[PDB]
Amino acid sequence: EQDHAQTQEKLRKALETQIKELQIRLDEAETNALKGGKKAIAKLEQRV
Amino acid sequence: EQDHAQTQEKLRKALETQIKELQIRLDEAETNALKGGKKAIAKLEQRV
Repeated sequence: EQDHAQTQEKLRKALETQIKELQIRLDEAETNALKGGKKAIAKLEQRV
Repeated sequence: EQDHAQTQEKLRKALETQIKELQIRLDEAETNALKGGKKAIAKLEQRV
């Protein structure tokens, strides 16, 4: 059971690196998708 | 060692849920900025 605990110990640190990486990749997108649309909507405001 | 692991098996089920709600936001980035959303960009395209 210790060996089953061992991989279950290792996967926890192997899964905590997901919540550190997916969070910062999310935060990069939501600023980028906002600034992506805001620049996209402004030109079509500017040309019209 | 069993029940202490049984508490830790609850935390693994806790985080794999928490992965998916942060994973579903990666789908949300396709139209995330809804207060300036995609359709409002699309309607301004039909104007010009």
